Amino acid sequence: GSGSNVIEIGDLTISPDEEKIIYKGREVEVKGKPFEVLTHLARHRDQIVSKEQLLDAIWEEPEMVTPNVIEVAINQIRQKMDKPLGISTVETVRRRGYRFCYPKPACEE
Repeated sequence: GSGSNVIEIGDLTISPDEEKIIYKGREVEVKGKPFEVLTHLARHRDQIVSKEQLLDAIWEEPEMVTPNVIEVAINQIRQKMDKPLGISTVETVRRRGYRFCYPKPACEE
C-alpha cells in the first residue's frame, strides 16, 4: 500500500506529485508552469482537444491567462520535453487545435 499519484498515457508514465516523466525507461523531471496543463491533459485528455476546450479545462491562470496560454504551454513544454525527448506529445492541428497523444513505436509512413 502506497500513497502517491501515478498517471499513464498510452505508453508513457508520468507522476504529478513528483512531476516526473518516464518514457522508454528514461526518467525526466519537468518543473515548468505549463507542465500542469499538459500533464493533466495527458491523463485527462489523452487525445484530440480544442484550444478553447483545454483552456477552460485547466484554466489555472487568472483572467490574464488569455487564449494564447495554450500555444505557450505547448511550445514551452514541447521544447522542455519533445526537444530533450526528441518525441511528440501535442500535435497542433488546424481542425480542433491540439491533440495529446504519446506514441511509443515511433513508426511513421
